[PDB]
Amino acid sequence: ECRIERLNALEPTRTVRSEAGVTDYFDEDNEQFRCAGVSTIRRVIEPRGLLLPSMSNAPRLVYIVQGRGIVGLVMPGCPETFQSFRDEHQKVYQFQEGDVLAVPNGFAYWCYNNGENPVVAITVLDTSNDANQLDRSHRQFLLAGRQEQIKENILRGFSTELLAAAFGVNMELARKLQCRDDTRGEIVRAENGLQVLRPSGFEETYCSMKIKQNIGDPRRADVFNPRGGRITTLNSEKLPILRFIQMSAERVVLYRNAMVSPHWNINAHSIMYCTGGRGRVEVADDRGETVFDGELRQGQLLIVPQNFAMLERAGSEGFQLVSIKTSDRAMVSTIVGKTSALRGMPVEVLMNSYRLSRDEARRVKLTRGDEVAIFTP
Amino acid sequence: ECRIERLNALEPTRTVRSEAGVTDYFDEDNEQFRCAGVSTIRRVIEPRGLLLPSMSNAPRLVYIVQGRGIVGLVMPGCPETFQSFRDEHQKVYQFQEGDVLAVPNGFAYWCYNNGENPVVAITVLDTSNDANQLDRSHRQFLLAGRQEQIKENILRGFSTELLAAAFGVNMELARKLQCRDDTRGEIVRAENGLQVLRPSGFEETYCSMKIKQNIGDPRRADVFNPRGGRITTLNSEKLPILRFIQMSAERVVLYRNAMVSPHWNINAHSIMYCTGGRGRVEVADDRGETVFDGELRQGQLLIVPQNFAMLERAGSEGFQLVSIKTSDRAMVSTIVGKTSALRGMPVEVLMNSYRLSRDEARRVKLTRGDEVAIFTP
Amino acid sequence: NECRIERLNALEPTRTVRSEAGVTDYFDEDNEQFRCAGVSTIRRVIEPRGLLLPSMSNAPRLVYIVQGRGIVGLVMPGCPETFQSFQRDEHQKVYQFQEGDVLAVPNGFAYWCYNNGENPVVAITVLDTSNDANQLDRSHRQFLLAGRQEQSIKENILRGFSTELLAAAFGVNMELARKLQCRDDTRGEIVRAENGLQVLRPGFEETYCSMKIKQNIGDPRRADVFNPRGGRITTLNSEKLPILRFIQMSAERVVLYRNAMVSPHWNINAHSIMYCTGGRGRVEVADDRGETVFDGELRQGQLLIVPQNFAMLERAGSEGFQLVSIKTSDRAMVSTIVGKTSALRGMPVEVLMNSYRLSRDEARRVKLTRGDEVAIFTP
Amino acid sequence: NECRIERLNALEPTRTVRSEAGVTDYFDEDNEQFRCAGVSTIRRVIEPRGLLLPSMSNAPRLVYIVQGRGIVGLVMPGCPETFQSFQRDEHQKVYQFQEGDVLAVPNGFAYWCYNNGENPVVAITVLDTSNDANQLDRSHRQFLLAGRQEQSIKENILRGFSTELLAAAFGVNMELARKLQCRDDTRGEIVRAENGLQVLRPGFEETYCSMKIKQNIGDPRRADVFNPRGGRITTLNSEKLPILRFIQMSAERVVLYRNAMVSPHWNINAHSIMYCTGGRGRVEVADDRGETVFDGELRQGQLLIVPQNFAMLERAGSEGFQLVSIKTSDRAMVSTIVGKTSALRGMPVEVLMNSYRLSRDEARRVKLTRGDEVAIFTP
Amino acid sequence: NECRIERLNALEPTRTVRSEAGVTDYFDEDNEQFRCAGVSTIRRVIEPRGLLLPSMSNAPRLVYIVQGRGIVGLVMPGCPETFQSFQRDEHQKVYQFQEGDVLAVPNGFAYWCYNNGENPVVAITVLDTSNDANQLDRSHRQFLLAGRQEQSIKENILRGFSTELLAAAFGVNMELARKLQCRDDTRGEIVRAENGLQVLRPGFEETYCSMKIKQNIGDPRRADVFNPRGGRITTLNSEKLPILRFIQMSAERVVLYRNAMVSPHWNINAHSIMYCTGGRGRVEVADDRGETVFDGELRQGQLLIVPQNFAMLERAGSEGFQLVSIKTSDRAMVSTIVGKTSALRGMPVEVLMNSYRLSRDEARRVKLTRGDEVAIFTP
Repeated sequence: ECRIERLNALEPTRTVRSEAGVTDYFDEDNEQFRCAGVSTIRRVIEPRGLLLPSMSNAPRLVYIVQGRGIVGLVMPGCPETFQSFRDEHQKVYQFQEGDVLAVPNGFAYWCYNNGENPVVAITVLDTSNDANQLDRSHRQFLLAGRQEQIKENILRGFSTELLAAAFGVNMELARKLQCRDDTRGEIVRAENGLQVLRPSGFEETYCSMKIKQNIGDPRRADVFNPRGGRITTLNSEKLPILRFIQMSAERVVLYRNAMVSPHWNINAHSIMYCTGGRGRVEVADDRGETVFDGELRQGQLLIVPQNFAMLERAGSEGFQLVSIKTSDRAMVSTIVGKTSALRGMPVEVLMNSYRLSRDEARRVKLTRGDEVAIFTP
Repeated sequence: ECRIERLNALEPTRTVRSEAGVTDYFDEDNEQFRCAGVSTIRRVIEPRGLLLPSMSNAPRLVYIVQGRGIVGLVMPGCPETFQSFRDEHQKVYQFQEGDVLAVPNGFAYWCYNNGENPVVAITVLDTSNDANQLDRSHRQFLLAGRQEQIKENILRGFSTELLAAAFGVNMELARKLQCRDDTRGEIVRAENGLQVLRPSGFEETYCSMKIKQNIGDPRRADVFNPRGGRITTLNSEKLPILRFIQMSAERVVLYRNAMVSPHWNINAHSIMYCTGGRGRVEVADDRGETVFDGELRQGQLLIVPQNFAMLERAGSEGFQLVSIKTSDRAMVSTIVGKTSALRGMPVEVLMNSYRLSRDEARRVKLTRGDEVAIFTP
Repeated sequence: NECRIERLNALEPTRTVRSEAGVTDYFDEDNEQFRCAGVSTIRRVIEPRGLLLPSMSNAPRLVYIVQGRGIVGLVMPGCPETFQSFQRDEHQKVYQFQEGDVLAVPNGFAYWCYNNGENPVVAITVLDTSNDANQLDRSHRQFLLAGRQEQSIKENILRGFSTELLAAAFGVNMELARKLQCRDDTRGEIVRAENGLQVLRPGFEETYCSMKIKQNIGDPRRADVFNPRGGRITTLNSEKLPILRFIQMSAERVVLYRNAMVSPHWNINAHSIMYCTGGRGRVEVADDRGETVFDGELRQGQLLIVPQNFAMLERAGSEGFQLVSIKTSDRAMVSTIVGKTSALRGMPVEVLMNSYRLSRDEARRVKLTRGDEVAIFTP
Repeated sequence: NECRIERLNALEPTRTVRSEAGVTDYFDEDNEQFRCAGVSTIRRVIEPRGLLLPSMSNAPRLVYIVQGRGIVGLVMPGCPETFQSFQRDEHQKVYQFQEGDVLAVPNGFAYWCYNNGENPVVAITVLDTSNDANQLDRSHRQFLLAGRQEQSIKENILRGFSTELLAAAFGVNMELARKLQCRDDTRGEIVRAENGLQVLRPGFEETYCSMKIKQNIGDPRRADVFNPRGGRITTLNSEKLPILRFIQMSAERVVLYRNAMVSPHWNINAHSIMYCTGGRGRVEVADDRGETVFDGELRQGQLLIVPQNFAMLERAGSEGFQLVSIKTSDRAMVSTIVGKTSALRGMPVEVLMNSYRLSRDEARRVKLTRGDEVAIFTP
Repeated sequence: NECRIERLNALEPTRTVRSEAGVTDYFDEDNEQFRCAGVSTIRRVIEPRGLLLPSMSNAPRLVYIVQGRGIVGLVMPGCPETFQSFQRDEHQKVYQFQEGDVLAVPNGFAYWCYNNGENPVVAITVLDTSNDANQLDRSHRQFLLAGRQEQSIKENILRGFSTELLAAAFGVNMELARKLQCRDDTRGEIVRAENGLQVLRPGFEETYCSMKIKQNIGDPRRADVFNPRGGRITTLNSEKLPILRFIQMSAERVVLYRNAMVSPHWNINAHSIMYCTGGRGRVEVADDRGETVFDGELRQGQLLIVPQNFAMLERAGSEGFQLVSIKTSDRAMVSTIVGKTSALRGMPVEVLMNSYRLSRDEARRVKLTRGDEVAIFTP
């Protein structure tokens, strides 16, 4: 199924409006998504919107395109370290635009928007991940509420009598936990704001894992040309939990007319989402065939399969994207540039390969031979 | 195929009586077994019954429900450390009820019952394990005898002339090794008992791996409530070879009317086999749909898929089960209890999620909030 | 070994070397407590527009930015220069730091630091000279790539080379090779950039060459433990910052509100090098003799080494009490005595009864009075 | 280092401290052989109904239960209490031990031990004070959580804290905090529970918090090497008990039948701390000088350190000969000289001919006479 | 620690022990430089038909074959004999070595070496006596399985055993057991095989028992760095030879053509034990004081220890200059000062300007003149 002749700029194909936001869904059955083995979701969470606790069968990365807020990830078996003597809960993470959040499969996750603007969050679930032992699709298990599809929360699957016995509660509260008459969807409004505990042994190790890393801050660039742009990579050498999640991310900001050097992805598929600006992408496959040659703009997604070669040139407005890759420590090999396949070949190998002269072969490898990955012609 | 709407209490569907016992087979083609990616077998070995040497394409865990005896696992390339100057063979392991045995794929394994009672042994083979590079089903390779299906031993596949040449034996003994007229099946009788050598460098490392661990002894419980019962987990932090086998086990004994707190399996499927007593199981899926709600009793098996939520309440007679999980270090997340998803959430998150008051949300998380996993209402 | 310490005491810098654009305060690594912990500690103040010259050390280190902001450069040998502009400059990536940042510098890597704000930078550095990474002696050996520094004046390593071979090696003339040797420099290791310092700043090189070396632990939003009337704790180890698994050191930022307490605890697998950044507090430390080996206040600028396994207790004064601790292990762990995750809460009541000759009621009061509470005990 | 030992000798406890419900025998960790091995050894006898008070050590240890049965508690900080009853008590899981058990206690973890049988428990403990886990001095530092012990009397760590802060920390009154400090206790570290000791006993916490800490090696059925007329050997390392890969220690139970032999061997990657639990046997040890550094009997209660690489040989007397060895490495390995897995059997006959100036026949007799035999050589 | 070295100097063997079929030269492991590096070094010459008798050492080692060819045997305990012929002999696999080979021998494994060519074998061996594998003292302890050697004469380990028990252990008579003890041997540890030495040579045992122990680094075709007018470098670490990750040592073969240079560099994570195999060259070494601690020639047969972090520079004479270095770490790494992968090339021009008080032009000349060049700088 990865033998696809065409790529398209994808957009969500089904929206579900909840009380306090919307959830956009890309088609996990598209032949490109099946090739990469992922599902992607975009949510918008209005101010005072609360994304209800749920867990998924697939590990995921969340990129915060817009807004700020608090996220909660419950690590089972870990003690509650935030407390007041009044509440007690597990630590809460405050996020802002440019952040990447890593949620392991099987962990309960909730999200609250305490900002002035909507939070826009793009999520890529690796449904092909070895951690997922169910089928190759996103299975979401809701802990509260209900989601229009429709989707009831897991507690509704228990007889209220035993739910009452398990929780130690009278059958009327046990019934309430089943959320039967709820029609708010999976993003509800906290009308008068949500107050959580917030500042302003073995639990110091596994329970204190970092789940969030900012990649949008320009000061964090790994590659920088002041007339071309910047690239910021995120993998387990920055965020340790990604060695388990087995996915990487990349923030790319190209300035006016800048280019990302032609390259292929060595060990991963790349799921790119344009957050702003405009640019042309060109993708080439193993036949030597163009499989994409088009403009990408804000809100659109394109899947570049492993080993396909790819090229980008920003428009006059610049070009900003975030890419999720289906490997930890995802790597590219550039075709030309300082660290390139061609810069590493003997000149006579280039001469006989491309039927070129010595001077032409030297131009091929040495013209860009000192530039890393962001060009400016 | 893991998208199954119903679970049933399973039982073997085909029995094969051998000279000194029977082998029961669950249907590896059942949609639940295909979802979990396992095969299970139950054997009964009468006193003086010998299970003939064989090896399988899938790693396996064996739980000894009843009886005692000796097992032999040949580790290729390891020296024979049991010897008398008369025999010489590899070390032999003496097992009893409650033991779990781990047999890697590709290793030759035999079992002898030197007790007064039958040995009853349940086996779960992980046919989806990365160690299995054949097809996703149990392929058993018999080293001696023949098994009614029918199934000849691998030596019958060799021409007796070369079998004679390889072994260095005359063609009449080489013919005998092919077990042509044998009709005893895979469990034969050692009429006058089996005598093996038995007490009463690099081979100290890999060759001395522990393959057996007892989980039935109550004194070994990891979780204990004297009015509820006990839970005993087995993974690579107890038995190192399980990091390779990639499976875990659990012994659960619930006392009269006790409950196992609602939980889901984070990183594994759970294959439970009721060894005794009686209890009700309730299982809920990602739609919020009941997919099982029934009584389980001795000799029955139920497959709880990864991430499905599940609840058990023992009957008046108590309830004992053993579970095999398709991961090393298999973990659950409880919904309520001391280490629970809900105990870890801020109260206002619960209030807005379940449309509850503060007092009700506090009852939900704090009523059982000090109890670990075994309740007694 | 010097870990049979009769008494502990709070420490302050013994010698102070003034440079052109800052000062370096050295704690005495020959003090028994530093010798027991196997560390050397230095404090630096870098005035605005001051550049700490490139140098490398035999020991891995953690730097805590007490105050200020600026630019840090860590040169990873064999990694490409990925910051570049054409039309001028190319160099490796530069790291912009701020108050509360922890920086991890492996031994043997060249490092430099520039203050581009208008307030002075104050850095506290703990070097693990007992680390197996250091195969020299158990002392801080600093190798300057440029400049000179009053230890007695330590020269840069190029000064050790003959002029002719250095010219040959660098492919330049004798005059320039002589200037690299920095013969008559009087500025020290923190020098003034009077024109400001302009640098460029906003395959396999995406892996090891892109290791994060910096993590902020001062930000309140990052707390791992928090009680609104007691304070907060933020831990730093390899589960947050991967390189620490090679550095083999951890850090902790503790901020105690008025009159609050850190539960009595001992460090399980590490020594703790505690530095007070603000406020005032009472610290008591007990050893394996049951003797009080410290019972004193700590104030801003003072340092206290708490040895592994020693039990300790802290209470903020009316002003609060803030510190940063550096611990001599990756994934340093503590064991509390009382509280929700503590040694006593894990023991059967009757073990405690017989141990302390207590009634069941007294046992349950010792065990359950704080049994719900995290390490930050509200007054 | 003290490993240039002229002679070895069998060791016995130097000092003996009597407690209310038992005694603790200390071997001398300052002996050259203990200093060469980098260990401290203690033997304890715990009378019935005696409780060893909770304490923690700077060094990881292996305990071998020579005799008796009872209950052990190991508190893992930050793990939930999973033994609980409601209607009363909650604590961490308790471990029931018996003769032949090996218990592994990481440094820095609180540990207690109760004898609930009617015969005394005899425990032999080897502490690896050279372990990298121990960042204090190379001696056994024990930190009592309760009680007092004649080292000179060592107080518990709470005695090091001031009464007022301990009351504040524990959230209790001054009277109770004073009693925790155990001022006037005369019982020592093994105390009598006259009413018996009743304890409860039949997510992530299913992983590290559920580490097995105990493994039986005395059971004959567990042998790794067995000859019905020679005896048996049972090895304990991280391939059986995972925690040992962090403890970095291994164990071995050797039981030799009348007049049998353990093949000459050397320890490849560890020192061997050998303790005789019964019987009598001849041990000969040879060093790198070809000198006999030990040639003596061993009987019940005696200890012998065999340094790494030293070659050694054992022969039981007419009574048999039983020992337990503790080795200073995970996955400790030996190299036999003769036998099926040995150095000589692996060498070409002509190498042996030229090495010993032997005929081919003599070479083959040296090489093949025992060439079929495991390490237990029948008389 | 002795790593506060005022001066370095080139070393040569202090004592020389002559055997029947060769000689062993010992460098002085008590020299400050060897004590700083934590190594012992020996050179052996093995005449044709000479056999180095089987022995094992407390320290892991790397052997470099400077000259000759022959057969090596390493006995891995508990591995099957896989070289066998029936009709006679069976033994473990034998390793045929040649000039330029590096052999890695773990501590505690029996090793022997036979010269089956007609030119003498010259082996240079570096033993890491500071390796954590060695739990004895920090000196080279060699345990002979056969023979005797003038250290004073060291006996083989079997000489330490009583004759009667050795006979019993080996299952042979008293006369043969006495001959194994090699009482009156006068040959030393390299003995003549006058009839030649004939050996056999062309499951789990396919894994650990089949570890490669030998790798050639002398072959020009194997270069990692090469400039046709400067020379070549070939690195050996665990990315080529897996066992080195346990040996924790690396090697390097440097061959400099006439007048070429190795770029100024420091060793990041290891000491360097440099031995000159041919030619002549100038080495300059600088320390953390900026002092010249070495400035001399090196010629064939001389040894130089360069401590970790010390900066060093080498220039071949008109004859070229060849060496082998052994480094005290797996995956030993260097940091160049100038060149394509260097510290200075990674730094912003303005950092260099302010550091050395240089113009932008001077800065760019220091940074870019060699900025394209690998570690081998052509004259």
